[PDB]
This record gives sequence, C-alpha cells and structure tokens, in this order.
Amino acid sequence: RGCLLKEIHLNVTDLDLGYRTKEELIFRYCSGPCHDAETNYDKILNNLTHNKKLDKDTPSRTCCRPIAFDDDISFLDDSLEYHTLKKHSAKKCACV
Amino acid sequence: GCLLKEIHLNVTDLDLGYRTKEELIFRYCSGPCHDAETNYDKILNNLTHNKKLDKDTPSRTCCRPIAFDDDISFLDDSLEYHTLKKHSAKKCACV
Amino acid sequence: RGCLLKEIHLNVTDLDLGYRTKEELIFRYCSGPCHDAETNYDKILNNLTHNKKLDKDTPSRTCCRPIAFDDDISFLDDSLEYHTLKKHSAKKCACV
Amino acid sequence: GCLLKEIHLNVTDLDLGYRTKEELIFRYCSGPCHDAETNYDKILNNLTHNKKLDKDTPSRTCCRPIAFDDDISFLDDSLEYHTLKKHSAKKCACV
Amino acid sequence: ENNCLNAAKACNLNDTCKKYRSAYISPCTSRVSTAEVCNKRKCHKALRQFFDKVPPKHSYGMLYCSCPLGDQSACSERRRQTIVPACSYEDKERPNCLTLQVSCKTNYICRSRLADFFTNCQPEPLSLSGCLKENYADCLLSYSGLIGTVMTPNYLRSPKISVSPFCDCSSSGNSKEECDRFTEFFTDNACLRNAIQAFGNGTG
Amino acid sequence: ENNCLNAAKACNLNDTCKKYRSAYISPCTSRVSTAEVCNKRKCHKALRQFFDKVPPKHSYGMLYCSCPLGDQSACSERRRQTIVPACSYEDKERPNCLTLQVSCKTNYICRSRLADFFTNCQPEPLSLSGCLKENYADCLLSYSGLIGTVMTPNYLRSPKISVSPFCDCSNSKEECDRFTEFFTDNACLRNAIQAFGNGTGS
Ligand SMILES: *[C@@H]1O[C@H](CO[C@@H]2O[C@@H](C)[C@@H](O)[C@@H](O)[C@@H]2O)[C@@H](O[C@@H]2O[C@H](CO)[C@@H](O)[C@H](O)[C@H]2NC(C)=O)[C@H](O)[C@H]1NC(C)=O
Ligand SMILES: *[C@@H]1O[C@H](CO)[C@@H](O[C@@H]2O[C@H](CO)[C@@H](O)[C@H](O)[C@H]2NC(C)=O)[C@H](O)[C@H]1NC(C)=O
Ligand SMILES: *[C@@H]1O[C@H](CO)[C@@H](O)[C@H](O)[C@H]1NC(C)=O
Ligand SMILES: *[C@@H]1O[C@H](CO)[C@@H](O)[C@H](O)[C@H]1NC(C)=O
Ligand SMILES: *[C@@H]1O[C@H](CO)[C@@H](O)[C@H](O)[C@H]1NC(C)=O
Repeated sequence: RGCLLKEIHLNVTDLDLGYRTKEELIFRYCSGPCHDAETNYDKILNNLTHNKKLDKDTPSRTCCRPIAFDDDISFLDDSLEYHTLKKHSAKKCACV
Repeated sequence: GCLLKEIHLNVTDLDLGYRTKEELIFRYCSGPCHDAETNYDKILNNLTHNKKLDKDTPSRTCCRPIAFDDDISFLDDSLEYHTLKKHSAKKCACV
Repeated sequence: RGCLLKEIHLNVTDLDLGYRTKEELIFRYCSGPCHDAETNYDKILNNLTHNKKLDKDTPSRTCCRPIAFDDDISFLDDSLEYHTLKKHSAKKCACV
Repeated sequence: GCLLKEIHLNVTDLDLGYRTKEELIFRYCSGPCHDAETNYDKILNNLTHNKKLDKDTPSRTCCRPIAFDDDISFLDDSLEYHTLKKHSAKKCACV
Repeated sequence: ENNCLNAAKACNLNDTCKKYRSAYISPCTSRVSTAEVCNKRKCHKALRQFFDKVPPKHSYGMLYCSCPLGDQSACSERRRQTIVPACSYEDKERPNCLTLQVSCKTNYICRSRLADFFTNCQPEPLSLSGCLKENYADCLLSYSGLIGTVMTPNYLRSPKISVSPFCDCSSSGNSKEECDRFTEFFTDNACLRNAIQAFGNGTG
Repeated sequence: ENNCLNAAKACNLNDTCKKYRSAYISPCTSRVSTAEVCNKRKCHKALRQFFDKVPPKHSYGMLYCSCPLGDQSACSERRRQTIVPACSYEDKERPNCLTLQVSCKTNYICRSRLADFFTNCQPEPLSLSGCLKENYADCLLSYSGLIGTVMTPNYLRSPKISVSPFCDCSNSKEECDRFTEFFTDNACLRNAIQAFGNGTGS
C-alpha cells in the first residue's frame, strides 16, 4: 500500500504543453510512501550515502511510479485541428 | 544513461551490524533517464511548477535495478554463517 | 450405506437464526451409523479410551457428515429486505 | 485447532488380542473445529435445542484424519506375522 | 394470506426455482463499492437467466402475482421487489425516452423485444379483452422480454397496475407528444393490465 | 458554452468514450504517404466502432449536438469535424450519384443501411412530427448507420441543418435530384436531429 493512484480534473491548457483549446481531461498520477518495499540493496545505499562511502554518486531508492499507462486522449483545438496524446496518465502503480 | 557501477568494499562498510573481515563487490545503478521521459513526466513537472499539485510531490523516471545479483554468504568472528539476498544490482533500466 | 440424507420442511424462523420472515425452506441433513466404515484406527481409539491411556483427549471416531453442500437459498423478510444463506443444507453425505 | 499427536505404546496396549513384545508409535487427531463452522452446523444446534429433529442427534464438524499412515507389521510369540492397515493418522483436518 | 407470498414459498420448495432465484438475488444485492450498489450488468444477466431456466408456472407466478390493489400493500410491495429494483431498475440519472429508445435499438436483443411488445400488447377499446391481437400470452412474454435489458420495466406505486421504464419526457419541445405516446403505452394500457391480472387469476 | 463543446468534454471524462474517440481520431489523422491523407478504410472501421461501443448519450450527443442555428457558428464547425471529414467524407473525385449508389448496393452492409435510411426517414407534410413512420429514433439510427460506408454523410455549411453525401447530379436526372433532396431537405431527418439535441442538452 501507500503508493496509490490519485486523480484530478484539469483544462487541457493547465498541462502547459503549448496547446490552444478549451477541452478538458482527467489526469492520474502515482504518489505514496515506498518505505515498506525497500530491499537490502536500498538499505546499503542509505548507509553508504550517510557514511559517504560512495563518494559522489547519488543512486535512487524505491520509487512510487506508474507500471501501466492510461488509454490515449484526443482533443480539438481552436484552429479546428486534432491532437492526440499518448502516455499522459497512469493506469496502475507500484513501488518499483 | 542509466548504467551499472561497481565498488569494492568490506562487509562492514555496509553498516548492517555484522562482525567480519570478509569483503564484497557491490553494484549499483546511477545515470540520467532524461532521454526516456514521457508526456506523463512533462505534465508532472509543469503541474509542480505552477503548483496545481500543491500537496503531493510525485516521482519521475528513476534509474533503478530491474534484476538483482546472486546471493552472498560470509563467516563472522563468532564462527556463525550469514547470508544476504537482494543486496546488489545485476541489470539496470529506467523505471 | 447407513449414513443417509434426510429431509425436513420448516419455516425460516424455525432455524432461530435471528430472521423475521414467513418464507419456507427444505432442510437436508446427514444422519446414520458409520459402523461399517470404521477402521483399525477407530477400534484402537475405543480401546485406548477405555484403558484411559489417552489423557482425556477423547479423539473422535467416524462421523456421518456432509461432503457436498446444497445450493444457496434467498428470502424476503417482513421489512421488505433481501437476505441470502450459504452452506445451510446438505447435498451429499458420507462417513468421514 | 485440529492437530496431530503421538504416543509410544506396545502392540499389547491396543488390546486388539495380539500377543507380542513389539512396539509402535500411534498418531491421532484431536482439537477444536469452531473455526470451520457452517450455517448447516448452527442450524443443527438450534434444531436439537428445540425438538424439531426427532431423536436424530446429527453430528457437527469433527476433527478427523484425512490421510492414514503407512502399514505396520510385527511378529507374535507363536512365530506368526500380522499386518495392520489404516491404524494411525498421517494428516488431520476439520471435516 | 397473500398470493404473492405463496408464490415465493412454492419457489423455495422447488429445487430449480430456489437455485436460480438466489442466483439473481445475490449479484443484485452484493455491493462492489461505496458508489456502486451492484454490478448492474451481472444483475441483469441473472434476471434473464432466471426467466429462461425457471419454469414459467413458478417464475411468472411471482412476477404477476394477483394482488387485491397494487398500491401500498404487502402484496404490492413484495411484487415491486421481485426484480430487485434498487439495482436493476433505478439509476443515478433518469434519461430522456428518446435517448433510451436509441440505446435499446442499437442492441439487437433489446430491439426485437421492444418491437414485439408494441405489436402484441396493442390495446383496442372496442375489444372485450382489451388487446387488439386477442392473445394475453403473447403480450406477457413480450413484456417479460424487456426485464433484463436497458428498458427494464417495474410496477409503479399507483392504485391500479401501472408499469414503466426508467425514462421521462422532461423536454418541453414539440417532441413531448411522441414521448408521451411511448410512456402511455406502458403506464396506461388496458391490454397489458388485463393480461397481468388474468395471469394472477389463474395462479391463485 | 456550446452544447457541442460540452459534449466533447463529457466524452473525454468518460473512459469508454475517451478511449474509442481517440481510437478513430488517430487513423483518420495519421498520414500514410504524401499522396494519401489517411487509411480511409481503417478510418471508417474506427468510426463504426465508435458508434457501436460508446453509449448513445455521448456518441450521438456529439454528432447531433444542439447549435444556436448561427451560420458558421463555432459549435457547427466543431460538429462538422466530428467525423474527421478530411479523411472519411471528402475525396479527390466527386462521383455521380448514380455510380455511388451502384457501389453502395454491391456491399451488403451499405445496401441494407441505405434501405433502412429511406424507409425510416420518409417525410410526410401532413404529419405533425414530419415522419411518415412517426419514430425519430428509427430515423436517427438509420442515418448514423451510414457514417462508416461509402455513403458517409456529413453536415453542409448552411444557415439551416443540411446533410449530404459526397455526390453530385448532372439522360435522366430527376431520380438523381430526388436522392440528393432526401438528405438535404427532409423535415423528418431535420426534426429528429433537433429532438435528440433538445434531450441531451440544457
Ligand atoms: C411454518 O409456520 C407455520 C405457522 O407457524 C405457526 O404460527 C406461529 C405464529 C407460531 O405459533 C408457530 O409455533 C406455529 O407453528 C406452521 O403452521 C402452523 O402450525 C401450527 C402447529 O401445528 C398449527 O396449529 C397452525 O394451524 C399452522 N398454520 C398457521 C399457524 O397458519 C408450519 O407448521 C410451519 N412449517 C412449515 C410450513 O413447514
Ligand atoms: C511395554 O510394556 C512394558 C511392560 O511389560 C512397559 O515397561 C514398563 O514400564 C514401566 C514404566 O516405566 C515400568 O515401571 C515397568 O517396570 C516396565 N516393565 C518392564 C518389564 O520393564 C513398557 O513401557 C511398554 N512399552 C511402552 C512403549 O510403553
Ligand atoms: C477549467 O477551465 C476553467 C476556465 O479557465 C477554470 O476556471 C477551471 O478551474 C479549469 N478546471 C476545471 C476543473 O474546471
Ligand atoms: C576493507 O577493509 C580494510 C581494513 O580492514 C580497508 O583498508 C579497505 O579499504 C576496505 N576495503 C575497501 C574497498 O576500502
Ligand atoms: C427543440 O427546442 C426548441 C426550443 O424550445 C423548439 O423550438 C423545437 O421545436 C424543439 N425541437 C424538437 C423538440 O424537435
């Protein structure tokens, strides 16, 4: 648990991707604590950073990220042209 | 980008509470995953910039291990055996 | 061949399961003697208990029990609210 | 709850009529089966309290063996062999 | 006491009816989320399966049970709950009947049943029976054929028998006349009313 | 706001309508070559799929959305682009209507969809509804059922509501004028499209 999917209603313009339209969308993202799913690999990384054994590198630990992307969404812009977006929302999450 | 690195260490360099003079080879993932970002990542940055997602702070691409290395065992000063599993990375990838 | 399946016609209220309804049902149970299916294990338990070798453990001998439960039953109570019961009647018996 | 127990006995302590000095280990099932209760059981308890069922006393969940142990053979005083089957429990379960 | 309750008694004492009655009660009553009260799709699929495999003596004997006055009696309410209306009938949104006719006409099975209903339950004021086609049985089946579909009908809380689908004629536009003719064929139809009453008369 | 723009919003917010709307926009908006603007065959197959899977409240709410009757209104333009006419409707050569009927009648599905259209959308000046058959729904479906065939119709730019296939009429010509008039000026079709819009709007 913890790592969980959350939803929001936005204008297409709220994504600030440069489009010019009045359409709307529903955006889903992954957010939550992934402390419960840490491996010995993660603990070692945390102890190496504390003791500065690994001099400079900053390896990453468990991340709450999407493992499945949502269906594609299409919209119509002010100039009567069609645009389609892929991999814009998350369908399923996991501590990975 | 997301590449695997090696680092020779003691078994006590891991600060896991073990008592031994044994040694190990530790492999970790470190690299940029910028060339593998998607619309989902760009949307998150833009929403966190204008602060539409005021409370939360979701994660973008993470250079993480997708397969762990083999197990490692060692003997301590008290002549007791210990085995670790999932302690080093075998292969990395942008997740 | 002695552990048989018997039938009884009852009110739902005759089961005293807390319901208030005028619906009816057919209840089926197992009853019979399992002396024909006893093994060395049973007659050992009978003797050991007589000798009191076993410290009041009183293990159970062969029982005439169901091996297959009947279909579920649903009824409507006096308050116009639906209920359903599972594993209430016996479809097949056997000396277990 | 329904568990398996062991006892060390003589073939004579079973009072099956045998005359021998051989020994054995007898395993049986004993424990409670309240966790494996079904409505069918409860209905039987409520009907026996009342007198709906006529002198039937049906049986509720029993703690019984679901698998018997290997056979056992012994030699009696008269230099004769006997073999017993389905005499000890190998696996128990609420039935 | 109540012909409608005697129909249930006969059903639970019939192995085939008992099995399939519970088959549709459980899905239409088992919640799946704080928002959803049931899996409406699986609920309708069990209803249709109930009227297909349960013999008609028992299945329809419960749906058309004879009640003195189907308004606010125990007999009337037991009959209203036969299809579990909280799951199969009602809904969060009440559609316009034009949109509901379009939705039914896309699906082949719904279209055929709706066409058979308006053909076989046509009323005729000059007929002693009330039905133009002069066959109660053909009208009952056609109506029952709409239960599990998007056009699920159920008894309304009225003095006399009144059934309807879950649709309304809110539009004040000129289409209100064609919408009224659709609902009136369900609500006030002397052929369907005589058939339902006629069947309960027989299984009483 | 436009009833058409609100319908598109309601589609994107419905997972089923969003998925299948994107399913037909992509092929009709993906260029296969410099000469060919799209895989018209795959564009038509995705349109038909959109009207079969999406519930009618959304699918037909966008197609038959209510406009203010303003000439070249934003709603009307949005509604006109509903089918991606640049790929499904338009074509290099405008055929004669006699030849287009022969093509539609060779394909069993188009033939039936056309027969169902004429039968169910017959006008009647005497009828208050305008339809001889007196069922708007049966006329709306028969029309939409043509949206994925060679006889694909789409709105024309007029002050009124006019729909036409991609055909033109030029020995005998009156029979061809009757065919085009059945789409362009049919009081049964016009009244139905303005009935659904009244119901699925506010
Ligand atoms: C099903 O229930 C009926 C009704 O229960 C009776 O009335 C209750 C108020 C209570 O007093 C119960 O103890 C009663 O049994 C049963 O039918 C009645 O049975 C009694 C006992 O013989 C008899 O005197 C009544 O005339 C019966 N009919 C009535 C009360 O209307 C019936 O036995 C139960 N079992 C079935 C139907 O299988
Ligand atoms: C088999 O029987 C013998 C008796 O013949 C049991 O041995 C006796 O055990 C008790 C309790 O320790 C002693 O007080 C006796 O002196 C024993 N008798 C002899 C002759 O040694 C023996 O315990 C039995 N076998 C098992 C497994 O219990
Ligand atoms: C959508 O756009 C309107 C107009 O800019 C804005 O007020 C609104 O907050 C946006 N988001 C939602 C969910 O309506
Ligand atoms: C291992 O331990 C020794 C001291 O016992 C230390 O000098 C050495 O640096 C350690 N290994 C590494 C890789 O540093
Ligand atoms: C739709 O509503 C308008 C406005 O009331 C009305 O003039 C028109 O006749 C209606 N069309 C229908 C119901 O088909």
